[PDB]
Amino acid sequence: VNFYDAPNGPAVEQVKIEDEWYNRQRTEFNILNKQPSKADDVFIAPNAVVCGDVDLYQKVSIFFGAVVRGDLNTIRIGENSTILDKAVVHAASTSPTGLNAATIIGSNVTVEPHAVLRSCRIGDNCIVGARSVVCEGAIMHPESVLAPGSVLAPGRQIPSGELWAGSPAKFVRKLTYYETSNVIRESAEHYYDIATGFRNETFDHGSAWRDAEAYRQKLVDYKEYNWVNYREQKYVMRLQRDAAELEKLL
Amino acid sequence: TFNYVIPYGGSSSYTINNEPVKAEEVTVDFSKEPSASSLKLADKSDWIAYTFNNVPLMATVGLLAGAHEAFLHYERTPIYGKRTYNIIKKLAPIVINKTAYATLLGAIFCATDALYENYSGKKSYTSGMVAGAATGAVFAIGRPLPQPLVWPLVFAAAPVIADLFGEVYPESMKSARGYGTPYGFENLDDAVPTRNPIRRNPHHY
Amino acid sequence: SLLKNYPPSYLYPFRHPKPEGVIEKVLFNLGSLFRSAGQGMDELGSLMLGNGGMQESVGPNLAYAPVKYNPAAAPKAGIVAPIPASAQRVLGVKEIVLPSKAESTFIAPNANVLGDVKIGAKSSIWYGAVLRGDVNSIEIGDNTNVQDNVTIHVAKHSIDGKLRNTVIGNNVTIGHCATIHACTIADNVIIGMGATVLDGVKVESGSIVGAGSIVPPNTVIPAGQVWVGNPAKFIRNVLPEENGFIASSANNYDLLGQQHKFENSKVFEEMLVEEEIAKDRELLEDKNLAVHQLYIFDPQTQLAARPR
Amino acid sequence: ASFLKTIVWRCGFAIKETGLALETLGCKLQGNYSFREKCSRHTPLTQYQFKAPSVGESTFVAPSALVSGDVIIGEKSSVLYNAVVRGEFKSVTIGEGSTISDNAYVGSSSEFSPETVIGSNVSVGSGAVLKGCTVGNNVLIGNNVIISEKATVEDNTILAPGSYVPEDVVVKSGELWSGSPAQKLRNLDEKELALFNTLSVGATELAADHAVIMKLLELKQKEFIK
Amino acid sequence: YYLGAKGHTGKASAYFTSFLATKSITLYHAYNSADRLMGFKENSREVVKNV
Amino acid sequence: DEPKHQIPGNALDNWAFLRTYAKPLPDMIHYYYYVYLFGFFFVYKVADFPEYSPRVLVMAALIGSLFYVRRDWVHREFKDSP
Amino acid sequence: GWEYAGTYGALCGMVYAIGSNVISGRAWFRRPWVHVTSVTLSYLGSKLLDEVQDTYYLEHLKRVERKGLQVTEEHKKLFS
Ligand SMILES: CCCCCCCCCCCCCCCCCC(=O)OC[C@H](COP(=O)([O-])OCC(O)COP(=O)([O-])OC[C@@H](COC(=O)CCCCCCCCCCCCCCCCC)OC(=O)CCCCCCCCCCCCCCCCC)OC(=O)CCCCCCCCCCCCCCCCC
Ligand SMILES: CCCCCCCCCCCCCCCCCC(=O)OC[C@H](COP(=O)([O-])OCC(O)COP(=O)([O-])OC[C@@H](COC(=O)CCCCCCCCCCCCCCCCC)OC(=O)CCCCCCCCCCCCCCCCC)OC(=O)CCCCCCCCCCCCCCCCC
Ligand SMILES: CCCCCCCCCCCCCCCCCC(=O)OC[C@H](COP(=O)([O-])OCC(O)COP(=O)([O-])OC[C@@H](COC(=O)CCCCCCCCCCCCCCCCC)OC(=O)CCCCCCCCCCCCCCCCC)OC(=O)CCCCCCCCCCCCCCCCC
Ligand SMILES: CCCCCCCCCCCCCCCCCC(=O)O[C@@H](COC(=O)CCCCCCCCCCCCCCC)COP(=O)(O)OCC[N+](C)(C)C
Ligand SMILES: CCCCCCCCCCCCCCCCCCCC(=O)O[C@H](COC(=O)CCCCCCCCCCCCCC)COP(=O)(O)OCCN
Repeated sequence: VNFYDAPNGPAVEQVKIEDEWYNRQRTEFNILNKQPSKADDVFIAPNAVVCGDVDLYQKVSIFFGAVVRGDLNTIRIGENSTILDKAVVHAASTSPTGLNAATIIGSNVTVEPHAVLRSCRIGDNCIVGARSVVCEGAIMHPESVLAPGSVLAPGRQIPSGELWAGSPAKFVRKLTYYETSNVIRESAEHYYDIATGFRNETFDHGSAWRDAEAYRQKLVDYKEYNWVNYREQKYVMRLQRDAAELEKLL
Repeated sequence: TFNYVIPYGGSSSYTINNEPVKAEEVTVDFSKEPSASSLKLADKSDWIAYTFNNVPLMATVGLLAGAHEAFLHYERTPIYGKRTYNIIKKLAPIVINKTAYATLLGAIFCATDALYENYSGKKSYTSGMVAGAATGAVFAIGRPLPQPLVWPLVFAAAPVIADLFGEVYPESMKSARGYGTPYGFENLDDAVPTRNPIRRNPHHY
Repeated sequence: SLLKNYPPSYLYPFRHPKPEGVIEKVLFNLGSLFRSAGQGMDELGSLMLGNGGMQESVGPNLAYAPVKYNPAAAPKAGIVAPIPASAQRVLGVKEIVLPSKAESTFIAPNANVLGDVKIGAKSSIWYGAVLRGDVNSIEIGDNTNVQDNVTIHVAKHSIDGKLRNTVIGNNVTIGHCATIHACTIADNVIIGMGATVLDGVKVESGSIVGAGSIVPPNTVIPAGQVWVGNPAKFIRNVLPEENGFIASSANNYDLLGQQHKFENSKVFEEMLVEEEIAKDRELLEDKNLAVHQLYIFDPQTQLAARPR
Repeated sequence: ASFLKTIVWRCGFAIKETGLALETLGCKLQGNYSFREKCSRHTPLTQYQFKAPSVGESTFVAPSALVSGDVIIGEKSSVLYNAVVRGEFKSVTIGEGSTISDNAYVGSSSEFSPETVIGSNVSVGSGAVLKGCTVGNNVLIGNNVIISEKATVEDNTILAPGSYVPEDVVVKSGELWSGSPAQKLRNLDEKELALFNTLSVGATELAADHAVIMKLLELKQKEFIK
Repeated sequence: YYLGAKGHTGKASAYFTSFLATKSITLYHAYNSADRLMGFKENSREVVKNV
Repeated sequence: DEPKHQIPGNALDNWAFLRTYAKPLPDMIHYYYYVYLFGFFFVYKVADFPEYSPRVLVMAALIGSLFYVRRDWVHREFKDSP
Repeated sequence: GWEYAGTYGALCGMVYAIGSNVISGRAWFRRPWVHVTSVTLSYLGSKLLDEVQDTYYLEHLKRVERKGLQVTEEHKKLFS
């Protein structure tokens, strides 16, 4: 329930989901000791959720509904790589192959909507199609494309310059020089332009806080608002927990 | 001119001359004249005397180079370990040979320069080129194939650079002033100075 | 803590206490003027911006959200609750079905859990998961993980009497982006990421449904078998160690849900205070600062603990 | 022209930005820091510049759903929870009685995407990805169906769940298609042909119930705010 | 006040800065006036005002 | 596969040549101390040097540059031997 | 001195605002208040720099006239 060794301390007040009267979901938030890192030009949609040890490089775009959970292990998304709508990127604690279980995404990688990536190595200039599942330990080498509705089984490899399709994904054709050189990069650049557009009409603190401030001001006016020194309470709770842990016999 | 019809530039009459006019009414000089020691060292009349006056520079440079190398060796030798060999017996040949070979090269250079100037009877670029060529030839006696060509060329080129930028350059631009009126053009209406600017005193360090 | 003279702005960063000095009162009044002028300028800009004006509002909490109660079809999984009287004289609904969850359950704020949904203890509904029990009940057992962007759907039983409720057993893992319509899942089953389980499908205990596999309707996946494919077909039997993996995945996601529930459940004032804790942790990383000579600071909350 | 509209948008946006900054400065002077709250800034009907979602009176758009850009939704249509309808780059049209189900993406946001058109009585399954395609009247799309750009689905057709439609592939009328490369399985029998309108009207009834409940949620929020 | 509020001590920083700058500029003015009295600087107004 | 430059020498022989640079490294203060001291005294003595012809100065600079040994060269080739 | 100093200063204030937005990843139109502030301060600073240059030009003219440089009335007109 309460993690007393949490980096910022125990939680003085925890509120239940039933008691919430508005949506408080944060697009970037810290899971215990793991902190997501982002560049200046990284676009995270309001719907999107990014938590854990996720490192977002420059020109990374996280579109609406995408969930990038970096709780079990590290996720790295390379430069100008776009995670499109409702696409989940997650990392496993360990990989079946025995290699590193981090989810590393290279540069100019487009993950199409509803595609699931878990503990995979995605090389530079790659496209993962819509509803394509890349399982743990699967490695896509650079300049390779996975067609929509295809599954890369755990510990499998897609060679460079190749298009792969099917539920047991198989070789279809060799990607042409024009494709690998231009179009794969161009798709990521297009989605960067779209995300740049979305960033340009975003206010730093959009006027949704006013509604909650109205409730807080009403509580202040009726004298129910309470001022709590959370820092001191965290210190006191940790002290009490240590004393109790010393006292216990079993 | 800035047109395609008549030649650019201009011409000055050779018959017509313009009377010199002083850059300023009173001239104050902060540049000191050459010392008697400089004229003594520059004198190439007696080639032996000229050589012996100018070699201390070469011997000094060879001594610094040998000292640099000898210290690089000395720094490496371990004080904690007692050494069977004598360090100075190892290090003295370095410094002595560097100094001797530097002095020999400088001696060839100065002697050939003075001998050529005496025989030619004129001060010219060619004396420096020939002295440098001889010095570079002595540098590359037993050296592999590119070096018989490159060292005479480099050692000859060095006095050309020294003559071009040490003697010709200063003498070419003595007249140019930078204040008052341009040296060629005094007819133009520019502020005329009573006295030349003194930006610094004669140095004494 | 060691000191009690900390500035009130430092102790209450979320909201500074009522101004007491004259200068503070003047600053408060000037802030009021600035706030009103800024709102006026905001509305003037919104006029030029066109239809919508780029207005923003707080969103409803859909993790614990009701559905219309049917007098004919009584609730099966969720509880039924009355609604406020004023909403009664506006909307006219007498009662509304609400989801039923245990205290240990973690539901993400993003997730939409609606109506006839019963969720057991230590189960987790993750981000983007939509659980609609509007027409029929949804039951989820203990230590069951509905992962990100999973859609669980139900239908009406109809004349045949075919059961169109969704019953998910204990220790069941539903992979990310999987779609589960009115099917039955037994205990200790992994549903792969992207897998589609249609109507009438009974998946027996100990089985694994592969990633991106569509199991055809009215298909029984027997116990201890792995089924993959667009027309999902049997490939191999579950290895004895893979069973221990199934349990390990369930338990690992239980711990994960506890952590995520702990992070999300903090109130705003505590979150802002924790942001300041992280910030002055970063500022205090330099150990040659003058204040470090003065005191040793508590690690979790950078407050002076003891003098140095 | 378009340039005039761009200039008007930039001027209005600058004014609104400065107003919000001044309001934040006033809050800082007062000592209130509620503006620093990181809450869900998601809007169900977002606009990109002057392109805003046109919406019918009887339509139901879920609060968690995102209808973005210029998307024209006809009357008695429903975009359900966590459904993403993107029409910024190219517009998206949805006909009367059509339903977009939960966790479904319909968009025309690729560079070369055609304008997405969805006809009347078209139900998109939960999880289906539709990109730059034309869907005709009375079409049932499966749960997890992928339909690629420039692909055409003719009237009175059902796409089985999990089917992927390659581009420039026409799905003909009165047919059932399935498979990762979509191929015709069987001709639709008469009962399924009649089932389309019943499915659509049931979806509309369900949407009306959900709209009533959503209004209830809004009144509860209003009680706190005011 | 502006700089001190960033450190949660606005009032004290404001008073200290005011005192500091006022003292410095007052000493500068007094030095100028003393030079004017000594005759080093222009003093026509001073000689008229205090004969 | 691409056309590549031919590398003269064997891999292990070249690596052995490169490994002769891995020797005990003195700290640079020892050289710097002596250079600073003798340089200060040298600058004091230079003001008393006779004025030399520019040609001789340039030749002396050339000889010094040719005679200068890089510190790495002594490092690789140093032997603690007679 | 320069007769185009203020116009240059205003344009350079625009340069400051737009460059600061671009370096930080923001678009040129973001943070509008920075534009007005940058323009006004840059215009004032460019003007002030011009008067400072003119003043020290005149001080140099006075010094050289004291020293003995026979500057004419027209040359005195060159230095405003
Ligand atoms: C007991 C103590 C031990 C020291 C004993 C002496 C103690 C000092 C006493 C007095 C010191 C004051 C005077 C000494 C010289 C001043 C230098 C100094 O003190 O700096 C601190 C220096 C250490 O500083 P550092 O930062 O640690 O080292 C930097 C280097 O990177 C170091 O790293 P690195 O060694 O690994 O790299 C060296 C690098 C560093 O680079 C340099 O050395 C720069 C030197 C360039 C010339 C310097 C300016 C010359 C102007 C001289 C002015 C007087 C004449 C005026 C007219 C001349 C017109 C030019 O150069 C090279 O790579 C090797 C080539 C060396 C010359 C390069 C030019 C070649 C031109 C020849 C062309 C022919 C080739 C043609 C064929 C080519 C085929 C393609 O200490 C010394 O080196 C002093 C050693 C004394 C030996 C000098 C021997 C001759 C001295 C007079 C001749 C002048 C020429 C200069 C030769 C090189 C001198 C470095
Ligand atoms: C060229 C050749 C070279 C030769 C020599 C060159 C010379 C070298 C030197 C030259 C150097 C130039 C380059 C450096 C430029 C300086 C950097 C810079 O641009 O500012 C940096 C700095 C960076 O801001 P930041 O990026 O947001 O980061 C600070 C953080 O917020 C940090 O937050 P914080 O906690 O630190 O917050 C403190 C600060 C920072 O807070 C903020 O900055 C937030 C924004 C402030 C509130 C928004 C300002 C409201 C007015 C802005 C007007 C924009 C119009 C555009 C849209 C039109 C709307 C109808 O708050 C302040 O703004 C303090 C100033 C108090 C004034 C506040 C506004 C008073 C109400 C308006 C007064 C008059 C209204 C009349 C009309 C109003 C409507 C037009 O900008 C400011 O601090 C702005 C201060 C002044 C605000 C604008 C007020 C202008 C007056 C309204 C316009 C009336 C016409 C103007 C003429 C008449 C004047 C009265
Ligand atoms: C009043 C009503 C308003 C009317 C308007 C009137 C206003 C007057 C003018 C105001 C307009 C705003 C000025 C623009 C500010 C930002 C410019 C910028 O960021 O550059 C790139 C920026 C676009 O870059 P980006 O894609 O947005 O990403 C940039 C990221 O930050 C970093 O991206 P990255 O990390 O990938 O870097 C890759 C980089 C590759 O890496 C490099 O190549 C670096 C090379 C070093 C610099 C280049 C050296 C050569 C530059 C020559 C100058 C170009 C003009 C040539 C004419 C000859 C002039 C003598 O490639 C580039 O960045 C672009 C290459 C070409 C641009 C180089 C020119 C920039 C010069 C310096 C900019 C000014 C910054 C001021 C800072 C303000 C405070 C922070 O602007 C452009 O679209 C093209 C450059 C436009 C040049 C105009 C700037 C004036 C400089 C001329 C000097 C004359 C004196 C100034 C007088 C100005 C008039 C008063
Ligand atoms: C318009 C003229 C009158 C202006 C009224 C101010 C006169 C008061 C006397 C001067 C006091 C200092 C002036 C304020 C400047 C900066 C003060 C400041 O930093 O503002 C805030 C925080 O900093 C900011 O928000 C930045 C504000 C920047 C300046 C914006 C105001 C611009 C006009 C004020 C100065 C105009 C000239 C003042 C008179 C010459 C201070 O935070 P707190 O220390 O917590 O005090 C607030 C008290 N309480 C929370 C308890 C209610
Ligand atoms: C940067 C210049 C360095 C020279 C580079 C040349 C190529 C380097 C090869 C090394 C060869 C040694 C240098 C010899 C160059 C001198 C040219 C030879 C011409 C020549 O012999 O005439 C002498 C005068 O020229 C002279 O000695 C003075 C001429 C100045 C040299 C040319 C200057 C421009 C060259 C720039 C080319 C491009 C720069 C890239 C390096 C004799 O004259 P005299 O008075 O003795 O009469 C004789 C009465 N006994």
